[PDB]
Amino acid sequence: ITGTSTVGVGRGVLGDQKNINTTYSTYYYLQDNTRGNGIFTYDAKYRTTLPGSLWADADNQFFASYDAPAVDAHYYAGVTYDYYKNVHNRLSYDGNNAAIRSSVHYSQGYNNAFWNGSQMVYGDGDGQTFIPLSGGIDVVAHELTHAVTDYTAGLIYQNESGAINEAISDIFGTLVEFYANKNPDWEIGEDVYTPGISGDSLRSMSDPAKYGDPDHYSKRYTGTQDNGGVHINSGIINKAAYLISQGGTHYGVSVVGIGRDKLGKIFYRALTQYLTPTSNFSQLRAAAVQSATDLYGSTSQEVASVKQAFDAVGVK
Ligand SMILES: CC[C@H](C)[C@H](N)C(=O)N[C@@H](CCCC[NH3+])C(=O)O
Ligand SMILES: [Ca+2]
Ligand SMILES: [Ca+2]
Ligand SMILES: [Ca+2]
Ligand SMILES: [Ca+2]
Ligand SMILES: [Zn+2]
Repeated sequence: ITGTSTVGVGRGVLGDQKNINTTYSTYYYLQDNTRGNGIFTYDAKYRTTLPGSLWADADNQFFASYDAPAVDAHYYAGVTYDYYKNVHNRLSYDGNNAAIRSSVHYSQGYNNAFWNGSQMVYGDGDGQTFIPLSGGIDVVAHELTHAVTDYTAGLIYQNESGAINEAISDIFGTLVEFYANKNPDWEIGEDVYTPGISGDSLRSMSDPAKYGDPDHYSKRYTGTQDNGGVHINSGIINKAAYLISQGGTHYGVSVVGIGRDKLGKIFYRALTQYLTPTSNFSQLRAAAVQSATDLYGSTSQEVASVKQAFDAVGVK
């Protein structure tokens, strides 16, 4: 909508107060004009018609229970935009400042969030399995990273290419969570999963097998569920990424960690310069090796650690 840029205030899903960028034209809308061609947040009103209505508020205060998922979708889309611009020099998901659109209050009791090819979509959860999923910065950043991937490598969402697609979303979702630096970890979705249970998450990058996911190629899933295991086999790559950053010894193979910033640089370059729609795990290792060689040199510690991490998880 055409209007003037304003700054509202509200509370997110976890009860934290934050300032949001809004637009005033009769109502105050969740339209942030400060980032690219805008960040836009919509109300799906418990239905499944998308995007729904651009979020309108009479007073620019967003403290109602019903407001909280909107606040967080809007705010955390902004953080994710800032991460890509400031860390990777990328302007929105398409690299040309595409508008970022999100809808909240999708369906009733909907225990998921997704990128639909055009926008973000967030359920409210059923209140037991999940609370509203935009409350997780890693969740928001995971979903927006699918848009990045789709515009860049274009990894097909099945089998090994799909597990890479998922791992890239977990990797950058985590790196965004560290960038914001509130309560960061190498777990996925802990802030919105199972409010009645402390210390769990959907997936772990540091120890995928904590939630039943493989941490070595020899344990890969080859059945048909989950698009050939895209959220299962992602654990193999997630573990490799964790080892590259943090180091460790895994199945007897020791990796020297090189830290989060270098992990991000290596994987961002692989995603944007080397991976293709049909890349498999072997080809990801090659892409990451080439990326780290470009950035650091063939005889670098960074290259050595990339190779050691893939070796550790059985990917040649
Ligand atoms: C990043 C988390 C987000 C919910 C994502 N769409 C996801 O990982 N979903 C998988 C895990 C289950 C989510 C709720 N049932 C999924 O398999 O869809
Ligand atoms: Ca209000
Ligand atoms: Ca956390
Ligand atoms: Ca996390
Ligand atoms: Ca929990
Ligand atoms: Zn995903």
